Amino acid sequence: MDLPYYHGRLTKQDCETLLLKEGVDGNFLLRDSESIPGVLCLCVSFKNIVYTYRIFREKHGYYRIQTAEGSPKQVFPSLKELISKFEKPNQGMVVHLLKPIKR
Repeated sequence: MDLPYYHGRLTKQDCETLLLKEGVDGNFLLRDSESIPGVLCLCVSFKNIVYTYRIFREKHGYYRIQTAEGSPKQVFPSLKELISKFEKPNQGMVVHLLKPIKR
């Protein structure tokens, strides 16, 4: 795609290596789901563990994510708006996004 930190078909394994090797929280990227066509995954590092969230297209061209049980599904007009929200602290994600890992 367009976004510099979208990696397309990137294995879960390579994803983990790229996200965790620096040893810092908040490294993140987007990749394709390995199993569900048309689904994206936002993957981010926290305390040496990768946390993965699937992002669905409604489609309607919007992007849907649910970060936790009892958090409402949230829909965004664009991936950039989704990423921008979770760059802020304490927004219901395990960790906030800091450094985009570029392709």
